[PDB]
Amino acid sequence: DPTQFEERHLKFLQQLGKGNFGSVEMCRYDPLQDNTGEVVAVKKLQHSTEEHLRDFEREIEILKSLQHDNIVKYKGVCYSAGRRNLKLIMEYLPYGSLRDYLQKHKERIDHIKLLQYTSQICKGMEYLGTKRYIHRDLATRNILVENENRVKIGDFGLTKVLPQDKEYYKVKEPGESPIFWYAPESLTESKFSVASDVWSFGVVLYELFTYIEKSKSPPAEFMRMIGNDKQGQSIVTHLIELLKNNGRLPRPDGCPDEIYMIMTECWNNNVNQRPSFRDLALRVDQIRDNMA
Ligand SMILES: COc1cc(-c2ccc(O)cc2)cc2cnc(N)nc12
Repeated sequence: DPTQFEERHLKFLQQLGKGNFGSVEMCRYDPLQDNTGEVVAVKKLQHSTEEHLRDFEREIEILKSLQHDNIVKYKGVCYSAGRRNLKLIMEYLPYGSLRDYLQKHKERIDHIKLLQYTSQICKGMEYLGTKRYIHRDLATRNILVENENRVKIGDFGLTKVLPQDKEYYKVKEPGESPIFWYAPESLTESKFSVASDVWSFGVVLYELFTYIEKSKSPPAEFMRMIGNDKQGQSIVTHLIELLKNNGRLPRPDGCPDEIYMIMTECWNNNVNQRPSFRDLALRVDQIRDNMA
């Protein structure tokens, strides 16, 4: 009953984001028309083709299956009559994306706080891995802020389920891809694994410690290293050669050595040498303990 939401009772309040092949809106589920209803986050498809609806239903089943303090909560689904368009209903995290939150407050969020968020992201990712899910799009823009003390992973739109007999998922015909967060084997062979999510986690750690300084973003820095003259497919070709030759994002200004060492270990060309999320959460919590 409460996981079944009638669309006619969903009142549009504001736009929240436009990520993959859809959009997220803040709505009030108000079946009493007195504006006393619950505020929820609603994901819908901008282009709801057969293929997109099929992938969106898998995203919904993925989100529904996850129950963790650092993963956005699934609330329900709204079904349309006839062609069966879908809306994913989720909890609304009022402080918005971690990217926007950090870009707004900057260094007013101290290192202790950044490491609390880092630990929460590792814990959400470690739990995701126990379900054999590969996020593929871990970035601060896809992490949401519930309050000053808690962040949660969102946007499971690129998430893949590992085959039963394989430790990677190969994407045959990729769509829009966040190449500046991709592990080298994801760029070269379109192979995604827990280890490529660890590589992305290293990029998220870099984002946090740059405080989202625009000129320091992973796309701005990698484009600077390959040359700003590179365009389209040439960007991927030169990025692969850069990573193969140990070109990496620089240490963020004022980043503690112990944190930078974690980033560089996540960015290992050798897939098997990257740390596990279980170990990362242990390591980050010890650093937090030493700082406290
Ligand atoms: C883009 O902003 C958001 C995205 C999601 C979300 C989560 C899981 C998922 O598979 C797809 C989308 C949820 C959101 C919740 N509260 C706010 N502020 N924003 C949100």
